Amino acid sequence: NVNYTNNFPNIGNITDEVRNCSFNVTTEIRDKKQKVYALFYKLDIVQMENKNS
Amino acid sequence: AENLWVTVYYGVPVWKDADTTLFCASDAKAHETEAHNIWATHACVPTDPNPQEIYMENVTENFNMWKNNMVEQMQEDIISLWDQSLKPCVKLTPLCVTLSCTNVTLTNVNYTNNFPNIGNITDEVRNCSFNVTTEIRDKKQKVYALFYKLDIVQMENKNSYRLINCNTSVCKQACPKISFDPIPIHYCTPAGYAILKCNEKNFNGTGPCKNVSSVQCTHGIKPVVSTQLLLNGSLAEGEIIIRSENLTNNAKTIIVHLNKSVEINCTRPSNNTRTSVTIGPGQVFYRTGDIIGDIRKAYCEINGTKWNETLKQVVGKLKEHFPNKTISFQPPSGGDLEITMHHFNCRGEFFYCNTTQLFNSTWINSTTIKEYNDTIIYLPCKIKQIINMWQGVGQCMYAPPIRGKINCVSNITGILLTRDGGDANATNDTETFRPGGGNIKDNWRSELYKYKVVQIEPLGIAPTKCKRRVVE
Amino acid sequence: IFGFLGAAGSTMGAASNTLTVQARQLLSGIVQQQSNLPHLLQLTVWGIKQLQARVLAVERYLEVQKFLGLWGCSGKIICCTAVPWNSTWSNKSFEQIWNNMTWIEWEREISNYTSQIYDILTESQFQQDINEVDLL
Amino acid sequence: IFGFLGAAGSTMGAASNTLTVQARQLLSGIVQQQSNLPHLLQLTVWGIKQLQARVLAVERYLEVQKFLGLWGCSGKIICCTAVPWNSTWSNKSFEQIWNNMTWIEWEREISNYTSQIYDILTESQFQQDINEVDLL
Amino acid sequence: IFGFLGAAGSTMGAASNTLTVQARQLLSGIVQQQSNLPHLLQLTVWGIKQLQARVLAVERYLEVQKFLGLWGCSGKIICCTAVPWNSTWSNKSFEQIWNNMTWIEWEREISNYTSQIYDILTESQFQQDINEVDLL
Ligand SMILES: *[C@@H]1O[C@H](CO)[C@@H](O[C@@H]2O[C@H](CO)[C@@H](O[C@@H]3O[C@H](CO[C@H]4O[C@H](CO[C@H]5O[C@H](CO)[C@@H](O)[C@H](O)[C@@H]5O)[C@@H](O)[C@H](O)[C@@H]4O)[C@@H](O)[C@H](O[C@H]4O[C@H](CO)[C@@H](O)[C@H](O)[C@@H]4O)[C@@H]3O)[C@H](O)[C@H]2NC(C)=O)[C@H](O)[C@H]1NC(C)=O
Ligand SMILES: *[C@@H]1O[C@H](CO)[C@@H](O[C@@H]2O[C@H](CO)[C@@H](O[C@@H]3O[C@H](CO[C@H]4O[C@H](CO)[C@@H](O)[C@H](O)[C@@H]4O)[C@@H](O)[C@H](O)[C@@H]3O)[C@H](O)[C@H]2NC(C)=O)[C@H](O)[C@H]1NC(C)=O
Ligand SMILES: *[C@@H]1O[C@H](CO)[C@@H](O[C@@H]2O[C@H](CO)[C@@H](O)[C@H](O)[C@H]2NC(C)=O)[C@H](O)[C@H]1NC(C)=O
Ligand SMILES: *[C@@H]1O[C@H](CO)[C@@H](O[C@@H]2O[C@H](CO)[C@@H](O)[C@H](O)[C@H]2NC(C)=O)[C@H](O)[C@H]1NC(C)=O
Ligand SMILES: *[C@@H]1O[C@H](CO)[C@@H](O[C@@H]2O[C@H](CO)[C@@H](O)[C@H](O)[C@H]2NC(C)=O)[C@H](O)[C@H]1NC(C)=O
Ligand SMILES: *[C@@H]1O[C@H](CO)[C@@H](O[C@@H]2O[C@H](CO)[C@@H](O)[C@H](O)[C@H]2NC(C)=O)[C@H](O)[C@H]1NC(C)=O
Ligand SMILES: *[C@@H]1O[C@H](CO)[C@@H](O[C@@H]2O[C@H](CO)[C@@H](O)[C@H](O)[C@H]2NC(C)=O)[C@H](O)[C@H]1NC(C)=O
Ligand SMILES: *[C@@H]1O[C@H](CO)[C@@H](O[C@@H]2O[C@H](CO)[C@@H](O)[C@H](O)[C@H]2NC(C)=O)[C@H](O)[C@H]1NC(C)=O
Ligand SMILES: *[C@@H]1O[C@H](CO)[C@@H](O[C@@H]2O[C@H](CO)[C@@H](O)[C@H](O)[C@H]2NC(C)=O)[C@H](O)[C@H]1NC(C)=O
Ligand SMILES: *[C@@H]1O[C@H](CO)[C@@H](O[C@@H]2O[C@H](CO)[C@@H](O)[C@H](O)[C@H]2NC(C)=O)[C@H](O)[C@H]1NC(C)=O
Ligand SMILES: *[C@@H]1O[C@H](CO)[C@@H](O[C@@H]2O[C@H](CO)[C@@H](O)[C@H](O)[C@H]2NC(C)=O)[C@H](O)[C@H]1NC(C)=O
Ligand SMILES: *[C@@H]1O[C@H](CO)[C@@H](O)[C@H](O)[C@H]1NC(C)=O
Ligand SMILES: *[C@@H]1O[C@H](CO)[C@@H](O)[C@H](O)[C@H]1NC(C)=O
Ligand SMILES: *[C@@H]1O[C@H](CO)[C@@H](O)[C@H](O)[C@H]1NC(C)=O
Ligand SMILES: *[C@@H]1O[C@H](CO)[C@@H](O)[C@H](O)[C@H]1NC(C)=O
Ligand SMILES: *[C@@H]1O[C@H](CO)[C@@H](O)[C@H](O)[C@H]1NC(C)=O
Ligand SMILES: *[C@@H]1O[C@H](CO)[C@@H](O)[C@H](O)[C@H]1NC(C)=O
Ligand SMILES: *[C@@H]1O[C@H](CO)[C@@H](O)[C@H](O)[C@H]1NC(C)=O
Ligand SMILES: *[C@@H]1O[C@H](CO)[C@@H](O)[C@H](O)[C@H]1NC(C)=O
Ligand SMILES: *[C@@H]1O[C@H](CO)[C@@H](O)[C@H](O)[C@H]1NC(C)=O
Ligand SMILES: *[C@@H]1O[C@H](CO)[C@@H](O)[C@H](O)[C@H]1NC(C)=O
Ligand SMILES: *[C@@H]1O[C@H](CO)[C@@H](O)[C@H](O)[C@H]1NC(C)=O
Ligand SMILES: *[C@@H]1O[C@H](CO)[C@@H](O)[C@H](O)[C@H]1NC(C)=O
Ligand SMILES: *[C@@H]1O[C@H](CO)[C@@H](O)[C@H](O)[C@H]1NC(C)=O
Ligand SMILES: *[C@@H]1O[C@H](CO)[C@@H](O)[C@H](O)[C@H]1NC(C)=O
Ligand SMILES: *[C@@H]1O[C@H](CO)[C@@H](O)[C@H](O)[C@H]1NC(C)=O
Ligand SMILES: *[C@@H]1O[C@H](CO)[C@@H](O)[C@H](O)[C@H]1NC(C)=O
Ligand SMILES: *[C@@H]1O[C@H](CO)[C@@H](O)[C@H](O)[C@H]1NC(C)=O
Ligand SMILES: *[C@@H]1O[C@H](CO)[C@@H](O)[C@H](O)[C@H]1NC(C)=O
Ligand SMILES: *[C@@H]1O[C@H](CO)[C@@H](O)[C@H](O)[C@H]1NC(C)=O
Repeated sequence: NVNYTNNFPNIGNITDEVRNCSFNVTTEIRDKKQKVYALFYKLDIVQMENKNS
Repeated sequence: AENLWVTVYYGVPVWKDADTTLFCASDAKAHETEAHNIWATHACVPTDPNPQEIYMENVTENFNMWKNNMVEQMQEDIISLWDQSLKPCVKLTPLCVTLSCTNVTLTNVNYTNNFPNIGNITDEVRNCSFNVTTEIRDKKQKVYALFYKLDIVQMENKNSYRLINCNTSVCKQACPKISFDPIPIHYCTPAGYAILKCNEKNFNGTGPCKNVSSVQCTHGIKPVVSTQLLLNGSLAEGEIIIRSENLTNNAKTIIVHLNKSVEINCTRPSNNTRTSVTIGPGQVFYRTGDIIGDIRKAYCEINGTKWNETLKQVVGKLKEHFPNKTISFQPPSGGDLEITMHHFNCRGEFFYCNTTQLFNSTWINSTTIKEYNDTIIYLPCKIKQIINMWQGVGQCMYAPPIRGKINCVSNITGILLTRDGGDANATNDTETFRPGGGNIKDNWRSELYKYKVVQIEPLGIAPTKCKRRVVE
Repeated sequence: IFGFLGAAGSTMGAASNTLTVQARQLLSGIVQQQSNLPHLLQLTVWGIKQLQARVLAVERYLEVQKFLGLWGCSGKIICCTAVPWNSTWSNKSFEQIWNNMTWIEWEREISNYTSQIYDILTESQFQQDINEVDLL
Repeated sequence: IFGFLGAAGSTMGAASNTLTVQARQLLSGIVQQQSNLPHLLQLTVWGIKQLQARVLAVERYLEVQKFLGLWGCSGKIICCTAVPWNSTWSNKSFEQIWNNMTWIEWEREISNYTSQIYDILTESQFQQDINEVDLL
Repeated sequence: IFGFLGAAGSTMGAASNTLTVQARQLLSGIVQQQSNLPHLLQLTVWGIKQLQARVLAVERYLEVQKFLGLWGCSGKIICCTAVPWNSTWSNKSFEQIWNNMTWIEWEREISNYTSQIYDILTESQFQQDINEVDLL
C-alpha cells in the first residue's frame, strides 16, 4: 500500500484494525467447496480456541 | 324570479372517474371441484345467478385504452396468486449436482405411425445421471433421469452438466394437486361503484362510445397466458379490428382482434411414466422416468385455408391504415425463448411452438387470387420443464412431467404485432410486422377494453320554487 | 321503467322520477355472501381484498349521510332548505335548467361552488334553530 | 322491566313496551377494547378475527338504518306512514293479532312478501315529497 | 369566525355559536386516500394501520349517530327535547351556567350522572311516541 498516507490527521493507519481472513465455503453445487478470501474488521471476529483459527 | 331556493337531491344519476379495489367472483358451476385452481382459488364469492345490464341511451363517455387502472389491479392479483399457490410446495436446492450426461438410445416400433414425419426426440434430450451417497467409503450409485437440453448447460469439465436455473435463483416444484386450468373469473366492484361497458362493435382503443350500457360488474374473463398468439379469447362482435396506443409510434405494440376464430389442436405424442425419488424429509421429487412406444416431436396443426384467408382479411384491414405501403410478415428477429417462440400452458406443462411457417408471407398488391390447395400446417413445438414465466418477478417453477399422451385444443383469436422504422425507403415501400413481444399485460388488455370504473356521487343540487316551512 | 342509472342521460325534468331506483343500491351487493367455501383462507389476497371492499362500501355511503345529517334533510329523498340562490353560481332561468339540461353535466357546471354550497347550507341550518331555541 | 330479548315470546301488544332496551344494545359491546396488551399483535389470529367482528357490527347497524333512512322517519322508534294494506299479505283482524299471536311467529307469516313490502313503502315516501315540491 | 376546536376555553354562552366548525370534521380528514402509489402493499405494516385507522373513524362516528337517532333529534345540530331537569344533577340557575362556566368543566361536573340521563332521553322519546299511536 501507499506510504505517503497524506498524513495530516497523523493519528494512525489501519494496520491491526482489519484481518485478512481466507475462509472456505461451498459454491452453487453443494458437492464442491472453494477457498475464497475476504477482509473483515476485528470487531466481527472472535476466537474460540486454537489460536490462528 | 329571485325567490328560488336550493333543493338537495338524493340518488342523483351522476358519476365521476376514480380508482377502486375489486374483488373476485367465480362461477358456481365450475368451482367446488376440489382441484384448487391456482388462478381462481376458493376465496372467490359466489357470483350472482342473473347478472344484469341496464342500457343507457343519451350518454357519451370518453373511454380510454392502455390507461385502465383495472389491468394493474388484476396483474397484481395474478402475481400474488401465482406466488401464494407455490409457497407450500417443495424446493429443489438439492438438485444443484454435477450431472453426468450421455445421449439417448431408444428402440421401439420404427414406423411409429408417422403421419407428420417431423422427427423424433432423439438428439434433443440428454439422458443424465448423478451420484448419490452411500454408507460404504467412497462408493456411489447412479440415479438416472431424463432431462431436456433446455434445462442443462455445461460450464467446464467436459461431460458434466447442471441445471440452468439452479445457480441463478431458487426453483420449486409445483405440487401436482394444484391445477393450471384457467377458470373464468368475474370481477365485481364493491357497492357504490358502477362498471361502464361499451357495446359498440367497431370500437378501437379510445374515443367516445355512444352505445355504452352500465352493468353491476363484468362478465367472465380467462386468465390464460401466451406470448405471440392470444388463446381462448372472446371474439370481437363487429369485425376484425386493429388496436394500438399510437400507430405511428413503433415502440408501442399492436394487437389484432378477430371476429372468426381459428382452432388450434396439437398434442405430445410421447409416452412417459412419473418415477418418484425421495430427497429430504418427506419431500418427494418427480422426474421423466422412461419413454416407450411412440417417439415423435410435439407437432402442431393449423388449417391452411383458414389461416391464409384470415391473413388476407387482416392485411386488408391494415391497408387503410397505411395508404401506399405493401405489407409483409417476417419471423421473430431474436430475443429470449419467451419471444421468438410461441408460449402456452397445457394441463400443467408448457409448450414452445416454433410458428414460422404461419408468419412468413408477403402481400404485394392483392392484384389477383393466388389459388392454392387444401393444406395442413405442421409446427415443431419444443417442450421445457424448468420455466421462469416472468423476467425477475416470478418464482422459478419446475413443472412435473405428465403421464401419457396429452392433448390440448384452443381457439386462436388475437395476434400481437410490431412495426419497423424504415427511413430511406420513401419509394421502395414495404412494411414488416414481426410478431411476438409485448408484456404480460397486453395479453389481458384485449379483454379489458370495454370496462371503465366510475364512482357514483348520488348527491346533487339544483334550484326549485320550494322554501322550508319554519315551525313555531 | 328504468333500471340502475337508467335515466342518467335523460333530461332534467324526467330524470327525477327514478331517484329511488338509484338509491336502493348503495349498500346491497354481492359482498353479503360469505364465500364459495369457508391455503390461508382468511389470509389470502382475496381474504384481504374482500375486506378492503367491505370497508369502502360503508365509508363511501356513510360519507354522504354526514352532509344530509347537518342540513336537516335526514330521512328524505327530496329536501327543501332555505338558502336563496343569488344567481352568481349560475343565472340560467328555471325554464333553461329543467327543460333539456341533463344531470351528468349539470353539477359539473357548478363544480367550482360545491366547496362553498356545502358550507353555506350548514350555516343556514345553524341559524334556523338558534332562533328556535330562544323562541319556544 | 325486561332485559335483552326479555319478551320474545310475549304477545304482540305486551311486547310493544320493551322496544327501547333492544335498540340501545345494537352497537354497544365489549369489542370496543383493542386488546389486553398490544409478536405481530396486529396480524395475530386473535386479532384478525376481532377486526372482522367490528366490520360486521357496523354493517349490521347500517343495513337497518339505510332502510329506515329511506322511509321518511329517520330518528324515531315507532313510525306509521300512508301505505294502506291490500289485506292479502295478512287477512287477519286487529284483536286476533295484537293479543295472542307472537312476534316470532308473526314474521314467518309475512316473510313471504317483504321484498314486495319494502319496495312499495319506499315509493310512498318519495311520492309524498314530489307532491310537496310543486306545492309551495 | 373560529377554527376547529378554537373556542374550547371560551365561556359556554359565547361558544354556543361555533359548533358547526367541530361538527364538520368528524370524518373528512386525510385517511380517505388509499396510497401514494400502488408487491401487495395491503400487507405492509404501514398499510395495516389504515385499516385500524379507517374502521376507528366510522366506529367512533356511529356511536354519536346511535344516541342522536333514538332521542328524536337525529338530523339536527342544536336540538332540544321535552324531558324535565329536576336539578339533582345540577341545581345552578340559568345565568350561573351559560355565561361563565366553560364547556370542558361542565362536562366533567356531571360526568357521573350521564348514564342515568342517557337512559332517560330514550325512554322519554319512546313513551311520547306511544301516545301518538294511542292518539289517532
Ligand atoms: C461421481 O463419483 C465418481 C467416483 O466417486 C467421480 O469420479 C471420480 O472423480 C474424481 C475427481 O473428483 C477423480 O479423482 C481424480 O483422480 C486422478 C487420479 O490421480 C491418481 O493417480 C496419480 C498417478 O496416476 C497416474 O496414472 C493413472 C493411470 O495409471 C492416471 O489416471 C493418473 O492421472 C496419473 O497419470 C496419483 O499421483 C494421484 O495422487 C492420484 O492417486 C487425480 O489425478 C485427479 O486429480 C486432479 O485434481 C486434483 C485436484 O483435486 C489436481 O491436483 C490434479 O492435478 C488433477 O488435476 C482427481 O483427483 C476420480 O478418479 C474419479 N473416479 C473414478 C474415475 O473412478 C465422479 O466425478 C462423480 N461425479 C460427479 C462429481 O459429477
Ligand atoms: C381453450 O378452451 C378449450 C375448450 O374450452 C380448452 O380445452 C379443454 O381444456 C380443459 C382444461 O385442461 C381440458 O380438461 C381436461 O380434460 C381431461 C380429459 O381427461 C380425459 O381422460 C380421463 C382419464 O382417462 C377421463 O376420465 C376423462 O373423462 C377424459 O376422457 C381431464 O383429465 C383433465 O383433468 C381436465 O379436466 C379439456 O379436455 C380440454 N378440451 C378438450 C376437448 O380436450 C383449452 O384448454 C383452453 N386453452 C388453454 C390454453 O387451456
Ligand atoms: C478449505 O480447504 C483447505 C485446503 O484443504 C483446508 O485446509 C486443510 O483442510 C484439511 C481437510 O480437513 C485439514 O486436514 C487441514 O488441517 C487443513 N489445513 C490446515 C492448515 O488446518 C480448510 O480446512 C478448508 N476450510 C475449512 C473451513 O475447513
Ligand atoms: C449460471 O450458469 C449459467 C451457465 O452455466 C451462466 O450463464 C453463463 O454465464 C457465463 C459467465 O459465467 C457467461 O459467459 C455466459 O454467456 C452465460 N450464458 C449465456 C447463455 O449467456 C449464468 O451466468 C450463471 N448464473 C449465476 C448466478 O451463477
Ligand atoms: C370479420 O371482419 C371482416 C372485416 O375485415 C368482415 O369482412 C367483410 O365480409 C363481408 C362479407 O363476408 C364483405 O361484404 C365485406 O366487404 C368484408 N369487409 C371488407 C372490409 O371487405 C368479415 O365478414 C367479418 N366476419 C364475419 C364472420 O362477419
Ligand atoms: C386433434 O388432433 C388429433 C391428432 O391430430 C386428433 O386425433 C386423431 O383423430 C383422428 C380422427 O378420428 C383419428 O383417426 C386419429 O387416430 C386420432 N389420433 C390419435 C393419436 O388417436 C383429434 O381428433 C383432433 N381433435 C380435434 C377436436 O380436432
Ligand atoms: C440412461 O442410460 C442408462 C444407461 O444406458 C439406461 O440404463 C438402462 O436401463 C435399461 C432399463 O431396463 C436397462 O435394460 C439397461 O441395461 C440399462 N443400461 C445399462 C448400461 O445397464 C437408462 O435407462 C437411460 N435412461 C433413460 C433412457 O431414460
Ligand atoms: C380446413 O378448411 C375448411 C374449414 O373451414 C374445410 O373445408 C371446407 O369443407 C366444407 C365441407 O366439408 C366446404 O363446404 C367448405 O367450402 C370448405 N372450406 C374450405 C376453405 O376448404 C377443411 O375440411 C378444413 N380442414 C380441416 C382438417 O379442418
Ligand atoms: C423455427 O423454425 C425455423 C424454420 O426452420 C427455423 O429456421 C431455421 O433454423 C435453423 C436452426 O434453428 C437454421 O439453421 C436455419 O438457417 C433457419 N432457416 C431456415 C430457412 O431453415 C428457426 O431457427 C426455428 N426457431 C428457432 C428458435 O430455432
Ligand atoms: C334522448 O334524446 C331524445 C331527443 O329526441 C329523446 O327522444 C325524445 O324523448 C322525449 C321524452 O322522452 C319525447 O317527448 C320525444 O318525443 C322524443 N323524440 C324523439 C325523436 O325520440 C330521448 O327520449 C332521450 N333519451 C331518453 C332515454 O329519454
Ligand atoms: C378568556 O376568558 C375571559 C374571562 O371572561 C374573557 O374575558 C372577557 O372577554 C370578552 C371578549 O370580548 C370581553 O368582552 C370581556 O370584557 C372580558 N372579561 C370578562 C370579565 O368577561 C376572554 O375574552 C376569554 N378569551 C377568549 C379568547 O375567549
Ligand atoms: C502503517 O502500517 C504499517 C503496517 O502495515 C506499520 O508498520 C506502520 O507503523 C504504520 N504507520 C505508518 C506511518 O507507516
Ligand atoms: C451424442 O449426439 C451428438 C449429436 O448427435 C454427437 O455429437 C455425440 O458424439 C453423441 N455422443 C454419444 C456418446 O453418443
Ligand atoms: C430418429 O431420427 C433420426 C433423424 O431424423 C433417424 O436417423 C433415426 O433413425 C430416428 N430414430 C431413432 C431411434 O433414432
Ligand atoms: C380510434 O378511432 C377514432 C375514430 O375512428 C379515431 O379518431 C382515433 O384516433 C382512434 N384511436 C387511435 C389510438 O387510433
Ligand atoms: C346499442 O347497444 C345495444 C345493446 O344490446 C345493441 O343491441 C345495439 O345494437 C346498439 N346499437 C344501437 C344503434 O342500438
Ligand atoms: C403409455 O404410458 C402408459 C403409462 O402407464 C402405459 O401404460 C402405456 O403402456 C404406454 N403406451 C401406450 C401405447 O399407451
Ligand atoms: C396460403 O396459406 C397456406 C397455408 O397452409 C399456404 O400453404 C399457401 O402457400 C398460401 N398461399 C399463398 C398464395 O400465400
Ligand atoms: C397512393 O398514391 C396515389 C398517387 O396519387 C394517391 O392518389 C393515393 O391516394 C395513394 N393512396 C392509395 C390508397 O391509393
Ligand atoms: C420465407 O422468408 C424468406 C425471407 O427471406 C422469404 O424470402 C421467403 O419467400 C419466405 N417463404 C418461403 C416459403 O421461404
Ligand atoms: C395441389 O394442387 C395441384 C394443382 O394441379 C395438384 O396437382 C396437386 O396434386 C395438389 N396437391 C395436393 C396435396 O392436393
Ligand atoms: C371455440 O370456437 C368455436 C367456433 O369456431 C366455438 O364454437 C367454441 O365455443 C369456442 N370454444 C371456446 C372454449 O370458446
Ligand atoms: C353568492 O354566494 C357566493 C357564495 O360562494 C358568493 O361567492 C357570491 O359573491 C355571492 N353573490 C352575491 C351577489 O351575493
Ligand atoms: C347570465 O348568464 C350568461 C352566461 O352564464 C351571461 O352571459 C349573462 O351575462 C348572465 N346574465 C346576467 C344578468 O348576469
Ligand atoms: C297486494 O300486493 C300485491 C303485491 O304483492 C299487489 O300486486 C296487489 O295489487 C295488492 N292488492 C291489491 C288489492 O291492490
Ligand atoms: C289467539 O291464539 C291462541 C293460540 O295461539 C288461541 O288459543 C286463541 O283462541 C286466539 N284468540 C282468538 C280470539 O282467536
Ligand atoms: C344546590 O345543592 C347544593 C347541595 O345539594 C346546595 O349547597 C346549593 O345551595 C344548591 N343550590 C341551589 C341553587 O339550589
Ligand atoms: C364565575 O365562575 C367563577 C369560577 O369558575 C367564580 O369565581 C365566579 O364567582 C363566577 N361568577 C358568577 C357571576 O357566577
Ligand atoms: C361520581 O364519582 C366520583 C368518583 O369517586 C365521586 O367522587 C363523585 O362524588 C361522584 N359524583 C359526582 C357528581 O362527581
Ligand atoms: C331526579 O332525577 C334523577 C335521575 O338521575 C333521579 O335519580 C331522582 O330520583 C330524581 N329526583 C326526584 C325527586 O324525582
